Amino acid sequence: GYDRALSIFSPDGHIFQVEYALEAVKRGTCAVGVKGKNCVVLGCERRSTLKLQDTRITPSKVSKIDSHVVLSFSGLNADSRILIEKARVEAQSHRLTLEDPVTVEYLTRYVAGVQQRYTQSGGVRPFGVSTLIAGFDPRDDEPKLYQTEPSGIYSSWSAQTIGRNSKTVREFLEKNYDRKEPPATVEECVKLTVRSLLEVVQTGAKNIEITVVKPDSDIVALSSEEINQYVTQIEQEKQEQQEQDKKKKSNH
Amino acid sequence: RYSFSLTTFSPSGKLGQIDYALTAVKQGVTSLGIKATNGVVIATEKKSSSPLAMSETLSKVSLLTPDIGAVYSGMGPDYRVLVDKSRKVAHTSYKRIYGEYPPTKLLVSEVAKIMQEATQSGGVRPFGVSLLIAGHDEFNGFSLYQVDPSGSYFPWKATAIGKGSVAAKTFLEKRWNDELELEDAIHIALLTLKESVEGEFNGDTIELAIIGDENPDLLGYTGIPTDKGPRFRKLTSQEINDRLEAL
Amino acid sequence: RYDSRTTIFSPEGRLYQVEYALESISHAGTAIGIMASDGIVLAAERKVTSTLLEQDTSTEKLYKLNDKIAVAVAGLTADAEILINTARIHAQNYLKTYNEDIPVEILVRRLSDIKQGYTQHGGLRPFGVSFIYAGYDDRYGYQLYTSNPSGNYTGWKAISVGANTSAAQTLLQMDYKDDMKVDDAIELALKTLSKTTDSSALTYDRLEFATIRKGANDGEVYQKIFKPQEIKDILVKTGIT
Amino acid sequence: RNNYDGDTVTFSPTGRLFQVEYALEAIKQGSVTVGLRSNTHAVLVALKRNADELSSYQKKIIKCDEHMGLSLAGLAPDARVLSNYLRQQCNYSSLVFNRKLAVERAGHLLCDKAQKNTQSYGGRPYGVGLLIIGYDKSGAHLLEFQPSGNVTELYGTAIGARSQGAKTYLERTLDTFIKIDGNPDELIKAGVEAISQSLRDESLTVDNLSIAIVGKDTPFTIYDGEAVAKYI
Amino acid sequence: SEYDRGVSTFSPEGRLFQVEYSLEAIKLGSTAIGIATKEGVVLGVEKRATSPLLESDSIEKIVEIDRHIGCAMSGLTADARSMIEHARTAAVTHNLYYDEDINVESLTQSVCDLALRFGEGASGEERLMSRPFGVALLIAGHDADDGYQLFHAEPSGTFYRYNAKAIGSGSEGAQAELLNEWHSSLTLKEAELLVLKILKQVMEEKLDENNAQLSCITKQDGFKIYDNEKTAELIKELKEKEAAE
Amino acid sequence: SAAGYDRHITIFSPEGRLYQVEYAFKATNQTNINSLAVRGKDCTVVISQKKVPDKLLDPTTVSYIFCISRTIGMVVNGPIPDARNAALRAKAEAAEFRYKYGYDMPCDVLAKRMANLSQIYTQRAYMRPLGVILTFVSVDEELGPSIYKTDPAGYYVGYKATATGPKQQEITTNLENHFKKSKIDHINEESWEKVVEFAITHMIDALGTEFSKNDLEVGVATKDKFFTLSAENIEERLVAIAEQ
Amino acid sequence: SDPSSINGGIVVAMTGKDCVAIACDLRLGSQSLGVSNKFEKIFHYGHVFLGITGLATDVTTLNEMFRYKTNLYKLKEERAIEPETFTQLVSSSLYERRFGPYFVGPVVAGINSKSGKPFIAGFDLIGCIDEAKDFIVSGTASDQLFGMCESLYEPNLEPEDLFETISQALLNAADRDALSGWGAVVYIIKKDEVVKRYLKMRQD
Amino acid sequence: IGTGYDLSNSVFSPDGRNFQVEYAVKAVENGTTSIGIKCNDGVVFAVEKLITSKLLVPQKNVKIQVVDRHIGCVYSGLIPDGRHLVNRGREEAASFKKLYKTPIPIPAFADRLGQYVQAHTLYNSVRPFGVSTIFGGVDKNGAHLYMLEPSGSYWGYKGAATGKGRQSAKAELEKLVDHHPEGLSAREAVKQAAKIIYLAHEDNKEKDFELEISWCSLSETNGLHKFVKGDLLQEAIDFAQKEIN
Repeated sequence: GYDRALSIFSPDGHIFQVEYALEAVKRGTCAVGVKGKNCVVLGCERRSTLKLQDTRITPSKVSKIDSHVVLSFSGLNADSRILIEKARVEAQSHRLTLEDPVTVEYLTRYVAGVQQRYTQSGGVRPFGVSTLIAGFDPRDDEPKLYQTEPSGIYSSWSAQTIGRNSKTVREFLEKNYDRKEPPATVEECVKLTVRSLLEVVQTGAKNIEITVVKPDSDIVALSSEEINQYVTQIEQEKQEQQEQDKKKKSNH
Repeated sequence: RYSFSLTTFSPSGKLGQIDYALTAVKQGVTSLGIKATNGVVIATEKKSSSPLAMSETLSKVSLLTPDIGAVYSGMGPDYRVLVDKSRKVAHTSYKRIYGEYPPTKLLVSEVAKIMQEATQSGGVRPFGVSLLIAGHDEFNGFSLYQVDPSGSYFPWKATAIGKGSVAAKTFLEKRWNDELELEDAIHIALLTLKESVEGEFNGDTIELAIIGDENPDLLGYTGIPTDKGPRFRKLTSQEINDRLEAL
Repeated sequence: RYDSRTTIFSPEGRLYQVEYALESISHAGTAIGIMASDGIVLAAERKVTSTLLEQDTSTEKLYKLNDKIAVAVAGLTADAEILINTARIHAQNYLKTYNEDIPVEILVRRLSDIKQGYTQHGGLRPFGVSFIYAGYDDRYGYQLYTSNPSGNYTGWKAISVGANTSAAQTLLQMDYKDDMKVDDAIELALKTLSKTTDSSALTYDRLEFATIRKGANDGEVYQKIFKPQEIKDILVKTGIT
Repeated sequence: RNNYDGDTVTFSPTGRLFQVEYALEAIKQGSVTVGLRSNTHAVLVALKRNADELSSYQKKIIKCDEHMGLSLAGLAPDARVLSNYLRQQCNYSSLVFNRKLAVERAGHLLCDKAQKNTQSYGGRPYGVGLLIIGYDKSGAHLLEFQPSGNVTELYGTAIGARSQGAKTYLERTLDTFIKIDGNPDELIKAGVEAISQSLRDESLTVDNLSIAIVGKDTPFTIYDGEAVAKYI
Repeated sequence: SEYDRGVSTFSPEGRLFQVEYSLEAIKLGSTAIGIATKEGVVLGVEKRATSPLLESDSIEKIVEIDRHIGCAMSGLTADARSMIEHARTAAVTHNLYYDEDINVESLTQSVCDLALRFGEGASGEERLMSRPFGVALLIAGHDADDGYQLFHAEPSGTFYRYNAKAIGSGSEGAQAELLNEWHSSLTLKEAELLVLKILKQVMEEKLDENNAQLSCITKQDGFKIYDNEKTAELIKELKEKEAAE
Repeated sequence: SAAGYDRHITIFSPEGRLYQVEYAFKATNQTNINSLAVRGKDCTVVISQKKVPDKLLDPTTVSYIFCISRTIGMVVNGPIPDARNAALRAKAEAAEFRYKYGYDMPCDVLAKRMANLSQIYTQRAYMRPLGVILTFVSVDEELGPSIYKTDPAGYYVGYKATATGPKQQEITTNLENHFKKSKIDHINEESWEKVVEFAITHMIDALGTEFSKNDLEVGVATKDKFFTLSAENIEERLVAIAEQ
Repeated sequence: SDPSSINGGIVVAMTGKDCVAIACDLRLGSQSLGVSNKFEKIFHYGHVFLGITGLATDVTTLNEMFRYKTNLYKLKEERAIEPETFTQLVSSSLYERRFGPYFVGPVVAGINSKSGKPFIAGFDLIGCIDEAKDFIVSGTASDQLFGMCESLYEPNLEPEDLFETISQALLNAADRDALSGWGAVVYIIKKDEVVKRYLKMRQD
Repeated sequence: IGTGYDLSNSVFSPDGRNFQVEYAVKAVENGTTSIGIKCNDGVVFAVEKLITSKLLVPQKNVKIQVVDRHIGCVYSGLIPDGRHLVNRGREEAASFKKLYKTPIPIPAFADRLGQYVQAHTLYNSVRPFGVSTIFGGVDKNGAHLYMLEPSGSYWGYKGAATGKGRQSAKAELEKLVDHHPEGLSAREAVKQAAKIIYLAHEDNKEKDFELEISWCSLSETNGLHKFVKGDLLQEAIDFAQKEIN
């Protein structure tokens, strides 16, 4: 067998359908999340194939769950649609029940709950979709960034890479970014999300999408010009680097 | 593993069940329809498979509505359930929403929809038959149609199905004319069907009915001008004979 | 193998069943939607013909969804039947509720979700039909989308589904012009169907065609399915016949 | 063959089902118990087994009702279910019929409970053997419930691992313990002997013995720890 | 063997292979160790990260069940998300009906009853759980009719009372050590530092306050989740102790 | 062949028909009985062999002719389990009919409802098809003498006369020969008794066996009554043949 | 009283030689308080025109509902629904709730496309085709309108004269009722032109 | 026989058999001998109830069970599967009692049982029954005796057998008919029932059996069912012991 269903525990304590769901994620687009001290940047690789594709009418890879909680996603887009709709409906329901806006923790734990439920049954497979859920707490400033997996495990991570060739981005993110001292400014934060994505695109500022979430129900999605200005500043500091090695070699 | 459910597909597409379903159609007897500019003639044969078996207890030509008849080609038993359902839905879906007997295109779709549900489920075989449904309404005129095992339908000028399909198809192409009357169609129908068995032909072994003009005779009642008799008519055994003498 | 259920994934981390359904759409004919700022042309191919085939009194790769959205059909027609009927019902359910015609984007979204559900749940077959949607709603003007069998959607300025997709796409993007004209788009479509389809003559009775235009009044959109004899006049103009 | 053991809706050519015999084996894989009785008392004596010596045993006696109770042998998940239903029937009799439910009829509803999952696809024959003791109107009874659902009224029986040695102790001495009456201690003495022959590589402890007694004027009581150190 | 593909399904040894399989999932998990003493139960864990970006004190392996039952967990957090919520429900509904602090032993059975369900429906209890859970729990609390107790919940619906128990990767190395060093006479301070000694050894990472997290149930203090400043203080007290030895 | 599709009835073979349903036509010759029914002219007769395999059996329980309702008989060929089950529906259905539609239920309609039910069982893989061939007999409210054979597929056709069983071909050729040479579809003996004698003669000839009275069970539908004959009632007909 | 009598509104349709007229009031009332004077009551789905009298809530919901069924019809058949066929649709919708029916009284008006015959029909709470080819009335002043229309009516009227006949019929009847009037509107459906003409009139 | 057709009780072989249904009769063979003797004024049931060891409580184990109070059933084959069928028989009787206000006729009883068994050879998720039931009694239509096979098939019988000793049983039963064309009145048929089980046991001469005889007799129990118990039983034992030697 023993990979033929979820109702087979397997002779190794692994659920193969959870394992193969994970393998599914890799096929989708790269996504990176980085917290500041007064922001979260939620950034994603934006796929291209043709210049006959619209961007006018077509969904972004980022979807507003409410108004202070946001979501980016990686995996099959088809699968993810249903994930995103449920996450949203519940976030509005939360104010039907309590009269509060949603907490960040409440939401991620719920979206993993919905997959976990699916995983538990044998009739239905779980979705092959990993999300990063970014947001700020109801009345407070304290940036929050969270991860979900198809298994139905959720975690907090300061910064995170998911999607295509996650590991190779991850290592770079680790080195430059610190837990001890995260980016000063929203501006500096965004550029760090750009460095990470630059690698995975090859060439581009047009296959890089940037969005920002800040406290107090502030979500803004940054214009394409401003991304072009940033990819060019990263290439300008990078050129300074090449040379600085040449100078150091001449001196010594 | 590719061919052995309705739920499974192949690396060449489709389902095994539709290809096999098509095969079921061709095992049946030859049944044919020719559309004329004032009518449609529908014809089938009956193979008794014993002299003991009666020819009239087999009903291979069935009124769906009294404006729309059908025949089939394929497996005999499957036909019987589908006709009972076809009537049953004919009245439900569009005689309490429309309150009069359905237009030809509509019922074609409703009958087609049952076939579609019988493909849709995993664990439920598709029908053994493909029907021809010929009918009349005012709005789209006389018309003639094919409902294939898939759940899919096609309007036709003339077509044939069953075992005698390759000989009949090539005859129907050559011999159709731009304009033709019903009466002339009866003779073209008869000649085509005789290809399929020789020396066992005659108006008792051949079932023939039409959706032609109304017959206020067989309406059952009189003195109400707004309504019309049935467009459908079953030709008797003596009437088939008259038409056969004239060839 | 891992065709065996639809609710199981392959160790590769694809789903063979869906992939297989995607190959279902390459046993049916081409369908082309091109959006232009001056209209959308919807074009479809009839993959079956004969000389006794009645095809001149019928539309069957052009179905009107409401009064302002229409689709072209590529794939199984039995598959198509059930989802078109459902879509028509939901789009106009929106009309009742909100007293406005359905936005193009929401109705595609609704319908793509239902596709994902047939793979996600039960032991049902996924549906191997790719629909090119063309509508008009005030919030983004002319809107064009097309749907995959997987259950997802992407916007386009032109797209091709059906058979010989890879070739057809090549031909379109070579000859596209960003402003375009509604007339030049029709002409582009015919040029392309001609080459992918093996019916060299490419006659009227083998073509279905629909154009969506706002030219009827202003603020009011008129969806006009081209009728057979009309399809024959525009082949003379493009020179094909 | 044994390609037939994967469904409980499929029979063998030898006129068996394979799943039901396998469910029989499952009892043996677990702990050991010996039941025996007298006309005015009924006794189960059961061995408690622990996972390791920081582990503090597994409760092997489940009190059903104040006139009935049972011991388990085999898989515990299975036992908790069968017990629950049985208790439910004793409480139903007490409420609606003002009766202490007969041991024989109660055992018979269990046989019927077993067949419900045997017939139907999904579920399984239960993988635990139960010895039910009780005291009704017709005096003391000891029933041996099986996975199959075969229910057997006995003067003494034992199920579980290496239980054939208890039946040999009980068989020799059969007529002797029937004649004991009015003395619960002496039925316990006989039981303590019995469960000794069943053991291999072990010795009885004040926390291995769990002794369960119901009789005429004594309700069901489970002795544990420092109430089994008079008969250790 | 090959009899394990169904939702039951024997097996010539007479076991449910499916049920047994789920046991080895527990060794996947992060080590969890508990030590009962007559002054309280100290629940320690190992926390594993795959990168130092994973925010160590944001993940759950020790959880509050009510106000006097706590649990530590090892295995899948997926399977534990449903399991824990049941136990919470149970405890809150017990206080509703009877105004009584749920018993440690009964709370355990409650967990284990959900656990029993492996079918797609069957006589007796109705089953909706389509697979075993893949998480064991250590259940610790205090009732006043049987003091401090420690249970091990298994997803097999077997519950054993325990006096010290470890599970996960380092299960084997922990259990040997706990065999040579249990007492009834341990103070709560000896219990705490005993958890840390054993925990370093069966760890294969480095020990810090973010790869550890201790907690107690003592009735006075209620369930108390420790601070990282607090947890560090014990780690320091650990280093001092081996010097003497 | 074997794969999907002698293990399922929802799986079509490359022949076009389901093999297992066809196996039900090979599962109706497992009880080894032959029926011959013929039409009179205001009556219908049905006669089937009665097989007594051991003396330990009661010989009057051993029947296969059934009373379905006032004016309906039925003979079942094929296994007993499917016989009872088929017959139960048929009885039940006959009763159900009055209350919905008014008057008594004719043969044709009983046969159609049983035929659709048989198709249904083949439609779903949830049950097996029925293992029996049903031949319903009636004398009709206005359409008079009828024999209707409904096969487990669901194929149903009426008859002039019909035969069923493992030696079906042999009684069938004997009938063709009879009705073709007389030129009449019917049997033109206007009493019901002498049709029952003709039936007895024909079975005797085709099998090559003479039968006693514990070896035939005989049912007769007359117009607006139905009855099954007992062994001493069979004896009048048997002595009729034996001394002409 | 009846919820139908409370809210009010009148609808009256008429026949002529190849014409039908259908008119309404513009009044919306909730009890004696007049809410609106400029809400119409006649709608149309295709070239088949529908009126609805009665309780307001069911008059707007049944406008929405029949629109909803007719737009499905249109797409399916690839032709606009006929009056003859729409008269049956109207009875079917009403019969679907017997024991909690919609409080309305529909009036159907049109002229067939297949024969060009002029066509009109009347309805009721729980609905049935009530056939005439004279006139149909409904509403709170339905009893005034029933006699008032009959005196004025003559058959074989021209479309322009048919206007005079309906206008007169509705205005004076409306005036002498408390829960009708308050402005009007009339549609004269010729064949392929519909002229829509709003009656200037005394307020109530 | 061949491969396939076995696995599910709904699949046909080529031969026109279904191996699962066949497999159900085979299962009854291993079961313990049952006989029925019909009589002109009664029916007698006898059964061989094997005693595995001298530990069993004598006369306290039965396979003879009652339905309503006038119908006897005794089964051979698998004991608990057999119970289930008799349970259902009570349900059949009880339902008839409500509606019609009378005890079931025996042909009514046979019909409804025969359908329930047939249903459980009709589906894919059911299992075929593994029990035969010789059964019958006396009613307002005289005496009747039936024997129900595992297929869903039954017929009437003047003397019936099923179980391990069924070849010895049928052989004798046939003998009974020749010597007694009058079929034996009910009294002498008790004693005689005994002698058949004693003979049937020369193929079951392994372990001991307990002779349990019950009857339902028109002349001698007033058409009701009751066990034969006490001195009547003893007489039947003594006759059988004599004539076997």
